[PDB]
Amino acid sequence: EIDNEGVIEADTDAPQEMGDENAEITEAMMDEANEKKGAAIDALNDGELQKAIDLFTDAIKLNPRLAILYAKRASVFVKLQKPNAAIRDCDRAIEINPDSAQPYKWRGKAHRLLGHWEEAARDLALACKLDYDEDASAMLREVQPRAQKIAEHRRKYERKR
Repeated sequence: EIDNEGVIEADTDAPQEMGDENAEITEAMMDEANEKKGAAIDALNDGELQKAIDLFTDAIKLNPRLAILYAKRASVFVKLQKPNAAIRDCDRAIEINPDSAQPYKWRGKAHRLLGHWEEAARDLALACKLDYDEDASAMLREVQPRAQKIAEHRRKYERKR
């Protein structure tokens, strides 16, 4: 008996626009993506989450090798209850800088939204050791016994199987 509270329906959209991972990023471009970054936060404080996503995407296309632009867009994406698109962003952030804690914080929420108990118990616990937050901790403590219970069930099964 597993408590599926807070668990929603997986987003079934086309991949959001990523960058050109292998593109030349110039001084101008680098400036031009920074101003967009600032504006996309201005929208995020103010609550216009979709204007944030467009302004993060507009930055990502000019500076596709900046891990924060992917950590922060997936910050928004979780709010719009879009975990796969979050995960998509997060996976791109780590692949750049795995030393950054945010990509594991959000990707762990994304997994929590989808009901991936274990997947979530890792990433959160990992972000808690990379850069502790009370928001990550509280989430982890919530997921823990779920992810435990599921993993304990997974054994007893795969053992017979």
